Amino acid sequence: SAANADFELFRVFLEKTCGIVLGSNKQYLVSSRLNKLMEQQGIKSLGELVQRIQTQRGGLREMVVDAMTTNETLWFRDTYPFEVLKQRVLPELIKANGGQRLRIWSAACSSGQEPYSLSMAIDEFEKTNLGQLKAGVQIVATDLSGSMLTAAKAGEYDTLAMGRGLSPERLQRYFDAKGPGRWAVKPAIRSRVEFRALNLLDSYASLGKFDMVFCRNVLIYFSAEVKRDILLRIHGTLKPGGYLFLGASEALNNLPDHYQMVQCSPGIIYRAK
Amino acid sequence: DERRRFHRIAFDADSEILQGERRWEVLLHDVSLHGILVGQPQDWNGDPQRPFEARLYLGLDVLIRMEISLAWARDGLLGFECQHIDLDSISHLRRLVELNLGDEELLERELALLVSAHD
Ligand SMILES: Nc1nc2c(ncn2[C@@H]2O[C@@H]3COP(=O)(O)O[C@H]4[C@@H](O)[C@H](n5cnc6c(=O)[nH]c(N)nc65)O[C@@H]4COP(=O)(O)O[C@H]3[C@H]2O)c(=O)[nH]1
Ligand SMILES: Nc1nc2c(ncn2[C@@H]2O[C@@H]3COP(=O)(O)O[C@H]4[C@@H](O)[C@H](n5cnc6c(=O)[nH]c(N)nc65)O[C@@H]4COP(=O)(O)O[C@H]3[C@H]2O)c(=O)[nH]1
Repeated sequence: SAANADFELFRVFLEKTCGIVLGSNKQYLVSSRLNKLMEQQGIKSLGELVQRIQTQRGGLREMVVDAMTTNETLWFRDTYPFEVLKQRVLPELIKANGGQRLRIWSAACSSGQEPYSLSMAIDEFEKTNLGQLKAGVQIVATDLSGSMLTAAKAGEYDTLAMGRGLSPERLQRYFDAKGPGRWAVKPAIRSRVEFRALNLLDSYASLGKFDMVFCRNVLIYFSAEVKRDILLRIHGTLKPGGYLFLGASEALNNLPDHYQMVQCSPGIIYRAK
Repeated sequence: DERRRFHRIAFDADSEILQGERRWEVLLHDVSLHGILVGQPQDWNGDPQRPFEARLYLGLDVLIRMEISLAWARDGLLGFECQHIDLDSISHLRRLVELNLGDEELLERELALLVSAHD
């Protein structure tokens, strides 16, 4: 009774202040996205947050909008790309450099589901291929400094983030329960991922060279010209023969002398020429 | 000096303007956290007194949908101010602005101005 009314005031607040239209059956999404902010502010209920917002202000309204408009990332998004990674790409790159250190770039990693998905995939490949990766595989994940990047580094996720895309097998193998409704990636998964504050419009020179670059569902946020520049400069970080991953419904449709499209049965990847 | 609260980003995704039963394909010029600029279409029957709806088609997965009002028209251009926007659309729009601003302080300041627009 009382909790539902609070959600309705929050809904109204979003509409009357920012013009944001929430919609219904987003109560659970709201609670998830506001959770850390509320803990930091000592706010124990949605209703308490609403009253606190309109009276104190002082940057709190901006913090709620920041948290509320931060989009979630999915675990192992599209599934097939990580399978192509383990059963096609890793075996090829490994067979090509003698087991040297492989490096993977997860660009615009957001809250971290992608880099951690890659880490888990690497771990699964290694358990069946002991000794192939002599130097192991380094994962570098980048995004803008901010709330998302901070949460990703911590590697903890709530019920909503774990109840989709993550198998029961993977939940036990790679995560540790951290109180009610909260899980954290095990050290083994965490320590192969290095997070760096770096935006796609910043230079990539400090990142070094990669055998694989994951830049999925993010290029859509740039004009045609800016996208082409990003793709060109990404090419500069790739070792020749290295691969770029774009995401299920994105095509490159450009730069034929820099990138060769390749069909992987399920999927497409781009080899750096 | 600067009267613009939100930085306007050069952007050229496939775009539509809607009003009631009419739709126009428009050429997008720029986009911001709180509006857009588009080329005036050839069959512009638009009623500036009533609300419009814009749809920005960034990719197969991502659609930014917003209710807009015409703020000005000059030299074959149309300036629109964002009114109502659903949670999903404003999240994609914020991500676009974020990635293109590349500065957390600049983003924070724009979000602050979004909230205080109706103070
Ligand atoms: N009501 C309204 N009308 C708008 C708005 N933005 C553009 N217009 C109209 O479009 C014309 C072109 O603006 P511009 O191309 O950016 O070219 C502008 C712009 O480069 C610059 N400028 C003028 N005022 C400002 C400002 O307040 N802030 C910034 N950053 N630039 C300005 O001077 C040029 C000519 O200024 P305008 O004569 O005013 O001519 C402007 C104005 O008639 C808006 O947000 N609200
Ligand atoms: N991306 C994009 N967004 C647009 C455009 N035109 C309007 N908007 C959005 O609609 C809001 C209302 O602008 P306004 O009523 O004309 O009221 C404007 C206008 O009175 C004035 N102004 C700003 N720029 C100009 C300009 O270039 N020329 C003139 N004459 N006035 C301007 O400042 C006020 C507030 O500016 P904003 O904070 O930027 O807030 C603008 C902006 O968020 C556009 O062409 N592209």
